[PDB]
Amino acid sequence: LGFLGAAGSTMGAASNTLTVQARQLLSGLTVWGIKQLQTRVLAIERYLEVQQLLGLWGCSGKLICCTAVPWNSSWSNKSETEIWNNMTWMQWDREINNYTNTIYRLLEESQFQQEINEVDLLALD
Amino acid sequence: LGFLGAAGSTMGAASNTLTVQARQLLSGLTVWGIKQLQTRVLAIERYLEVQQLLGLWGCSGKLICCTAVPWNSSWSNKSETEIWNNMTWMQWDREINNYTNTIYRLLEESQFQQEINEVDLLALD
Amino acid sequence: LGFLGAAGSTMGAASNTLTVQARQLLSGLTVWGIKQLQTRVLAIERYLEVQQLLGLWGCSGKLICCTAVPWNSSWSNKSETEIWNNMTWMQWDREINNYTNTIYRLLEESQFQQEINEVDLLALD
Amino acid sequence: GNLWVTVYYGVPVWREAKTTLFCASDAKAYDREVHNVWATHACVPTDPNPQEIVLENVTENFNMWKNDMVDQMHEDIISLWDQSLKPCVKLTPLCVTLNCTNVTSVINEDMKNCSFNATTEIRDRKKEMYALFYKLDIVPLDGEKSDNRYRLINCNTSTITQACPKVSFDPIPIHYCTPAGFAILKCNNKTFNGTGPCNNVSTVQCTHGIKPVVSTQLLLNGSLAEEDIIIRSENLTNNAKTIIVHLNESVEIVCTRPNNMTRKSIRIGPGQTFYALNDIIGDIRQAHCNISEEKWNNTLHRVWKKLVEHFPNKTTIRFDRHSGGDLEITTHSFNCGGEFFYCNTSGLFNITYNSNYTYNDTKHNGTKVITLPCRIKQIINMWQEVGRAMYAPPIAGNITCTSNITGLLLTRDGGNNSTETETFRPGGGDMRDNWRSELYKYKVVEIKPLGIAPTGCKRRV
Amino acid sequence: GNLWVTVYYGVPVWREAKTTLFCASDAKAYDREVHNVWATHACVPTDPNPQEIVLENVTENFNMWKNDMVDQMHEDIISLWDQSLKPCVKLTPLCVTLNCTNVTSVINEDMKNCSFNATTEIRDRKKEMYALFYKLDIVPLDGEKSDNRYRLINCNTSTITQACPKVSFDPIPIHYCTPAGFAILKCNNKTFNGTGPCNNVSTVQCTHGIKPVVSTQLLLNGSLAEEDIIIRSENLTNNAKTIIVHLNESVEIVCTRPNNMTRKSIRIGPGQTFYALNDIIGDIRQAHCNISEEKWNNTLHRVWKKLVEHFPNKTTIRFDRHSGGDLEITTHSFNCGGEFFYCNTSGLFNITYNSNYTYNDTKHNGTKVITLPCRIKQIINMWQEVGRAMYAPPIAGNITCTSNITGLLLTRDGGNNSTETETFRPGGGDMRDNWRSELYKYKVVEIKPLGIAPTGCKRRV
Amino acid sequence: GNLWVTVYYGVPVWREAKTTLFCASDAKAYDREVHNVWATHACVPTDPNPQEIVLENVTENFNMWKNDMVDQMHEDIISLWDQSLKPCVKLTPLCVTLNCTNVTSVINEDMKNCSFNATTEIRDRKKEMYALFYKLDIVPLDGEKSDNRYRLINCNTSTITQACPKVSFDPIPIHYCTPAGFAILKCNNKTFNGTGPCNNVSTVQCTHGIKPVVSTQLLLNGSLAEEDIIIRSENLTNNAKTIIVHLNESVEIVCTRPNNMTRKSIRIGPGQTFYALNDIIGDIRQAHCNISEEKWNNTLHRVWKKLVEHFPNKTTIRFDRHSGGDLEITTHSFNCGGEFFYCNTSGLFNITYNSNYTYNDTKHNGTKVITLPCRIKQIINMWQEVGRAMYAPPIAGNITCTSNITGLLLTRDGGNNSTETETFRPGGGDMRDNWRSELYKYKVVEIKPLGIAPTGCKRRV
Ligand SMILES: *[C@@H]1O[C@H](CO)[C@@H](O[C@@H]2O[C@H](CO)[C@@H](O[C@@H]3O[C@H](CO[C@H]4O[C@H](CO)[C@@H](O)[C@H](O)[C@@H]4O)[C@@H](O)[C@H](O[C@H]4O[C@H](CO)[C@@H](O)[C@H](O)[C@@H]4O[C@H]4O[C@H](CO)[C@@H](O)[C@H](O)[C@@H]4O)[C@@H]3O)[C@H](O)[C@H]2NC(C)=O)[C@H](O)[C@H]1NC(C)=O
Ligand SMILES: *[C@@H]1O[C@H](CO)[C@@H](O[C@@H]2O[C@H](CO)[C@@H](O[C@@H]3O[C@H](CO[C@H]4O[C@H](CO)[C@@H](O)[C@H](O)[C@@H]4O)[C@@H](O)[C@H](O[C@H]4O[C@H](CO)[C@@H](O)[C@H](O)[C@@H]4O[C@H]4O[C@H](CO)[C@@H](O)[C@H](O)[C@@H]4O)[C@@H]3O)[C@H](O)[C@H]2NC(C)=O)[C@H](O)[C@H]1NC(C)=O
Ligand SMILES: *[C@@H]1O[C@H](CO)[C@@H](O[C@@H]2O[C@H](CO)[C@@H](O[C@@H]3O[C@H](CO[C@H]4O[C@H](CO)[C@@H](O)[C@H](O)[C@@H]4O)[C@@H](O)[C@H](O[C@H]4O[C@H](CO)[C@@H](O)[C@H](O)[C@@H]4O[C@H]4O[C@H](CO)[C@@H](O)[C@H](O)[C@@H]4O)[C@@H]3O)[C@H](O)[C@H]2NC(C)=O)[C@H](O)[C@H]1NC(C)=O
Ligand SMILES: *[C@@H]1O[C@H](CO)[C@@H](O[C@@H]2O[C@H](CO)[C@@H](O[C@@H]3O[C@H](CO)[C@@H](O)[C@H](O)[C@@H]3O)[C@H](O)[C@H]2NC(C)=O)[C@H](O)[C@H]1NC(C)=O
Ligand SMILES: *[C@@H]1O[C@H](CO)[C@@H](O)[C@H](O)[C@H]1NC(C)=O
Ligand SMILES: *[C@@H]1O[C@H](CO)[C@@H](O)[C@H](O)[C@H]1NC(C)=O
Repeated sequence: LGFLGAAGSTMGAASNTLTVQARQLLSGLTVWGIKQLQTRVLAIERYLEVQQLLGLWGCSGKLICCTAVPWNSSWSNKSETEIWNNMTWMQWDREINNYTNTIYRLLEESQFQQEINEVDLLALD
Repeated sequence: LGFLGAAGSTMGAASNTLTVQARQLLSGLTVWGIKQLQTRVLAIERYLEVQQLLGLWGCSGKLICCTAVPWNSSWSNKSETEIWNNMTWMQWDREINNYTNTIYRLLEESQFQQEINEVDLLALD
Repeated sequence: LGFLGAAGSTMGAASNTLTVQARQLLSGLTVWGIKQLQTRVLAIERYLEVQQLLGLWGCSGKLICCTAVPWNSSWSNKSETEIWNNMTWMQWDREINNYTNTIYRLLEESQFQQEINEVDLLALD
Repeated sequence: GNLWVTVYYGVPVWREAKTTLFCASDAKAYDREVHNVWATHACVPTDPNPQEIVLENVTENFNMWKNDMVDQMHEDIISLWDQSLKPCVKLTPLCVTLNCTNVTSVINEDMKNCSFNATTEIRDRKKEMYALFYKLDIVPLDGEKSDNRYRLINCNTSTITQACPKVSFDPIPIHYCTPAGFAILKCNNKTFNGTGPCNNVSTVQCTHGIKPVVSTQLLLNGSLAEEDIIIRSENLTNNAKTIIVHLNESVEIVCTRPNNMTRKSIRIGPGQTFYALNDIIGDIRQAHCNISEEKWNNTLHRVWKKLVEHFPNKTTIRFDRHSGGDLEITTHSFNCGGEFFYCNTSGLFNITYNSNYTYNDTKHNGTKVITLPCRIKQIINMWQEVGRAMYAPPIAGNITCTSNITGLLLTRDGGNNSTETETFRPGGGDMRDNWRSELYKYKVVEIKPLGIAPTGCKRRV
Repeated sequence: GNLWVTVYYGVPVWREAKTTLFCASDAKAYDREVHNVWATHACVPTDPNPQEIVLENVTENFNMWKNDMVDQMHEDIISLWDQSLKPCVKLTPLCVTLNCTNVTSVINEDMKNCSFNATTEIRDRKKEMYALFYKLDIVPLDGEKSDNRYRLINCNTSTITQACPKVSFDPIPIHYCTPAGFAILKCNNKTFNGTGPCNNVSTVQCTHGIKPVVSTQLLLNGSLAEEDIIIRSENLTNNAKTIIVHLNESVEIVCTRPNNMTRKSIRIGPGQTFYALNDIIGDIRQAHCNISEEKWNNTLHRVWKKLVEHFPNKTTIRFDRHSGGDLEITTHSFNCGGEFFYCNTSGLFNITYNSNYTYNDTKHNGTKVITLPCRIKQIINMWQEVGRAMYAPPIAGNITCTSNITGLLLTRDGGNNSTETETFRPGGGDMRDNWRSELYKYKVVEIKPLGIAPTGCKRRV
Repeated sequence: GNLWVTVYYGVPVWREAKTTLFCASDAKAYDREVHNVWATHACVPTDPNPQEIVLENVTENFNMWKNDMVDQMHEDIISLWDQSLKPCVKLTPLCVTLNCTNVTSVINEDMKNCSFNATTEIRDRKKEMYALFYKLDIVPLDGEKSDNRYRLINCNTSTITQACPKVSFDPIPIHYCTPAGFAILKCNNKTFNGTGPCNNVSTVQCTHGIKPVVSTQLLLNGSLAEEDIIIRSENLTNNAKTIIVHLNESVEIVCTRPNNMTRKSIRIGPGQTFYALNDIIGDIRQAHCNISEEKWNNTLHRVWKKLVEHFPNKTTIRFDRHSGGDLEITTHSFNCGGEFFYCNTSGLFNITYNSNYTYNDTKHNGTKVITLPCRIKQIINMWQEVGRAMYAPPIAGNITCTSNITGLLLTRDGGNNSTETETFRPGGGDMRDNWRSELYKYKVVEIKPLGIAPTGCKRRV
């Protein structure tokens, strides 16, 4: 399809193309060089920010990474089928915009506790 | 040996030194600062490009990473011993230059299908 | 606590907060733009350097990563409890400053040999 | 029944953005042709076989009047103008007393033969040179006597830097490209009126190569419409907003300067020399533009029909001339062949349309044209915030250009109560509106590849 | 018993650093108020609700005299000064013979009425204009005759660029912020003397918004102390080091120019015009500053007590005036309301204190003030390495400012043997010391998140 | 039998590259010694104990005539020249009528005593100053009378910016360093002729510190050869290509200006002053260079033998002088001690060699030298695309330099049929060839660490 070609598609179909959008996230006299240079390092900063956020969740180097954080029903009481069959990514972004930071913190504390207790258990053995 | 010291060596000996070449891939008035700045962010862009290509293949954080893609005999009908014993990396680059993009796509679709069906199977359990 | 809030704390308590210090490592007319641009790409270079050093040790994407390198008693004859209970990170940095490069090389050769013999054993199967 | 948080990378969502873009000139523009004002070598080569990816089942809200790309383009054009005017020779020594007289042939009544003392290569002797200067560029000294003593117009406000002898004003397409992590959304809706929803929106990497044509009251060499005339305004009931009429059939306008003029180099100082007009070979004819009467009748009839659709209960709609002010706003100002033209538009916008006449089909053919007179300046001061004007170089031979008017920068008059009449006059406000005639479909969107989705997959311990 | 190497990321350790910092102006400074010297639009907005994180159980070694932030601030101020003086009009044509005479009222004895020939908008006729110039800005030609012929002071050393007509000298807070991977350590020890250990040190992202006040012999609008007077010196037994006395109670100083002065525009060339003084309306009174006698007595008594504590066995301590030199160092030089003031400080530093008198409590109230006379220059040449001076714009109306002296830039005299006497005179050396009065607690530290720790955890094969 | 795709990182392969490099000056060059043209403070410090890694069992194809490093070095030198000539005083007011007469002692016949009116610190009175100017820098006015009125040579083409009084022309080594992801390949083959295969190639991070010596027809202070004379040409059968002869034994050349000359400051305007020649103390001797006759005989004999090897069937080979043109190409142009020298080379390249004489061994010793006369200019205009010339500062005392000629920029004559004769004349074309005498072994290579290799290892599910 191409870049952003599944934006209007459903969730399940848009999950099938994810690498072509991850491609664009990096891509790649005295004033215009400054402007191009600034916007390139800006895009590099966003890519490093997203990669760091992925790394802090234990999902580095992966596109779809599962997490042992339970899904709170207060975030969304909708069951799986209407999320994954007749819904787009934008509408889900709109509904779960208010709970993004809480989900992010739950992921980071889950990954950090997993690392800490893995260290604690593996030192016993 | 040092950087590029196994360029004229065989494949098996050049596989034994790989970290000293991965070192150099990052390394690290108004006009010369601009030039140094531009070439530094250029090298950073190449390093991020290669790291992203490694991450899309499921080989992030590794130097030698195996892949379940079968080796097509149309790419090279040579068996393993003359590849790995009396051949250099440059001559292999010359022979397999025409099939680089196809191999890259086969790796990316293999990794993506592995992630997708891992998600499909782990959701069943 | 916040950034650097466990600097004066003990080793065990400072190991419990590590993500808030990993946050700050990335963060994010013609002369001041040059200065901000240069210091941003400098910080990006340090972050990429530390991430590359983590990747060469087989610890990419992790905050606390164990390593099969034995702890030489010549580096520190102190046993575990006075390291982890009444000691700070700075005092440990001061005592183990002389053996940093040797430890780094031991980690890199350990990871490289692990990759090489993993390749050797998995090719047999 | 249990569910777990799942992370997705490469998620196709976006929000609004105000990121800095980078230019991209065409590859054919790099075939030498150096030293043009809009030719920027710092622009990257245009991407070959560019892609536009149609996004189905999605609707996006656009707004031309809140776009940041127009402001970025205006600032970029201003600083490019500054960079092009920076290097070459300034005419500060040319600010001297000029002894001006009539130009020998009938009287031209547009140029004056002015003699002045200019320093030679040594700054101790001065030679009495002469040149032909337009009357719009020379202000008489004092103002109470016929002493035939004049001076340059901006000898008391700012400095003049004469345009370098090789420079050219030919516009080239400029493809504004968005960085990584950002995309450009283009509204393919052919009926789209400049703002609101758009049900057919496609993602692109770069724009369509917008030509930076500088013009007032008219849109030259712009993209055409697709279905019908599209009237665009931020707020129609507000009379301060400028209506940008978008035509669907561009009208050919041919402009010319039939006079043949000679160029002579004059030394104004040590290491400083500029080119000036010397003589007029042949007869004297006033420069003018020709627009077909029937095609303009078609355009005015269609524009009046659309303005009747947008303004109900108004019995009469009058198209009159501009109100008043300086020559740069009262006349159609453009550049043909390196020469700046200021053309009177009183003959174009002069009509009264009422709803009670059918006005036929404006048929019965004809080759009659509208000869709108034009004047030529050389001291050009556009985008006055820069503080530096120009002395445009003289051009030998005639100049003849053929352009297309593809839009009108109309402007409604002030509040004259509900008298069932509104008079629309030509505008000529800020130049940003001109770029807004081209960036009416492009918006910049900021990609978020990180997404959260519940799935019954649990990560192992 | 077996142990293994373990890697930790995010380790809270740091070393010394010399990284380049970036400025951050306040968000309220972006409410237009453009074209101020210290108003830098390239500065990022100040971070809202800024955090300072207290680090317990840790001690850090600070050194104000080896800090690189002071040097960076000095260089940044110098290049900002250059950038602000770059664009507007230079007064190179103003370097001409001036026919100067006395100013009509009593004689002012500080300004002269100078007439000069200035070129009009055309550089072939010259008009005889006149202006009032301070006697500190005009040097007489030759020097052996009363020909009443003068010239500007720096017509033979460098060039003058007159300050642009809108420019302002009002200081604004500047928050120096450190990049990612680096932090700023602030010493919260209230007794801290500028160097050595600090047991209460906190980590911060940005500084406290240091105002870049330019002053000599005195510290204007600076941060106060907390407990007592803090005397700071790199090496007290060395007489070349400048003592930076830090007061705990700032003293109000009110400075004024009661003369009402008129501003007139004078054309010096084509496109070049500058504002100059024209007339003095009303009576003539000398500009002066007022400092309360009792508060200054309190400050001098406390300073002498601290200097007695730091210098034992010295029976007498004398505060005398400056030794000598140019007016920029011998007088308190500052800027009030866009006008540069140079104030004689002989009345302030004039006392002899001995250890054998109690000196009472300096009580018995009183409204008596110290009227220190002041002079005004317009040709300002500070930080002489830049090579460009200023012509400060004239200000109509009176000017009246009220500031706080929060510190003294004292300087001990040369070696006069062990005669049990040391005379402390006001200083006025390099301006970097002024910034060192504010960056006495901030150091830049370089974060190492990579740490090694032994743990009995072994990675699997 | 089954095989799988395996990914390798850090693969030692490379391709061609055209990346931008960055300079690196030596650490000893940072011991003050500021304000030299080639001293760039923006250059990073030279890497201590630099490594060169020998790559065995590999052969690489080099081409000196298609290298991009030479073009980058030429552009960098040009813009460094522009930056060094930018700040200080221009001599535009010096473009005035000069009353020139003979210089009192015998007649020098190379300098003229020229008096001129220069404005004082006030631009209303002019003082009659005088200076000694070289006859190559003054063109006579008109050209049909002996009026003794002259002017500066480029008073009618461009502007002159006189070299700043502290500036120095001493070359320093410059280590061109390649970025991360790229390397430099150096061909260690001692026989290597500039292009083609190289079986001993090593990878390096930075170059060998190439001195940017500006010279025509000769190579001064360059790297020597190792085995024999190496003749390098893009295409020998083409007569337009310049042969770069590379000597293996450098020949000492001692150049001097025995005249003792005085320096006097002259004020040309307000804030503008330049240094000029005043008087000649002692006797008058023409500046000249000395080259040993026997060593030059050795060099010419070896060069003729190599040219006979490269050009078979040619009976006679003649070394004659340059054809003609301006003085900058017809003479050996260099810079000794801050003074620009233009030396006639007719005495050097004057010989005819035939294949039928053994020509002995050019033995029998001797101290005889070749006294080639030289002239000195001050208005220096090299790399004419910059548009700015120089006025080189006068140097008091004698100047004496001792350099090494390590190569010749030979150039074959035009097509004179197959007459068994070819005349080789000294060249002096573009300066890029000089840098190509040093970057004859360095190429820039682009590292690809990603490699694909089949191995029987299968990744687990
Ligand atoms: C809206 O769009 C229209 C349609 O494109 C446009 O009209 C055209 O404008 C261009 C640009 O001004 C006109 O082209 C000029 O025409 C003449 C001669 O060119 C003719 O002959 C050549 C040779 O085959 C053809 O390629 C060409 O199509 C024409 O038939 C000249 O005035 C111009 O050439 C000079 O200027 C160029 C700068 O772009 C230089 O690159 C070129 O080398 C020439 O400069 C040299 O010659 C000059 C004297 O000849 C000399 O003074 C210079 O120093 C230098 O030596 C240019 O090619 C074209 O004819 C117009 N087309 C029509 C049908 O009229 C409108 O201008 C545009 N409107 C706006 C407002 O932008
Ligand atoms: C140490 O710190 C002290 C305490 O802050 C400081 O004293 C104060 O200095 C400021 C800055 O010079 C003084 O403010 C000036 O005051 C007058 C008039 O302002 C009064 O009225 C307004 C209106 O309500 C009040 O907001 C204000 O507080 C005052 O009561 C003017 O001279 C100044 O205004 C002009 O300058 C500003 C530049 O910062 C412009 O933004 C402003 O628009 C004004 O410019 C316009 O007007 C001018 C004529 O009026 C005209 O010439 C201009 O072209 C333009 O049109 C300014 O507000 C304040 O009064 C001082 N406070 C006291 C108690 O004396 C010290 O200066 C400081 N010391 C050092 C060394 O830094
Ligand atoms: C090819 O390579 C050769 C070999 O290196 C080179 O010849 C040498 O050139 C240099 C550079 O011009 C010559 O050095 C100059 O020599 C004199 C005096 O220096 C002598 O004494 C000092 C003191 O011990 C010794 O270190 C030195 O070796 C000499 O014996 C002066 O003319 C020069 O010094 C001034 O210029 C320097 C600029 O580089 C300044 O750094 C230095 O401070 C001096 O400036 C000061 O003094 C000046 C008056 O003295 C005054 O005018 C200035 O304003 C300022 O106050 C410089 O050291 C060296 O002698 C040459 N060697 C021989 C054997 O002849 C060729 O030049 C080179 N060829 C090309 C084409 O590049
Ligand atoms: C929604 O917008 C898209 C994107 O603009 C439209 O698709 C485009 O349709 C045009 C014709 O309307 C295509 O151009 C021409 O099409 C045919 C072949 O399809 C042929 O005559 C020409 O070769 C030319 O390509 C165009 O290719 C196509 N795609 C793009 C990326 O522009 C689409 O029609 C719109 N849908 C509506 C208005 O319902
Ligand atoms: C849009 O939705 C329709 C069903 O309404 C579906 O058939 C079609 O595939 C969707 N388009 C995309 C691009 O997903
Ligand atoms: C080059 O090849 C030879 C055998 O021909 C081998 O002994 C030698 O080790 C090789 N050199 C390198 C650097 O691999």
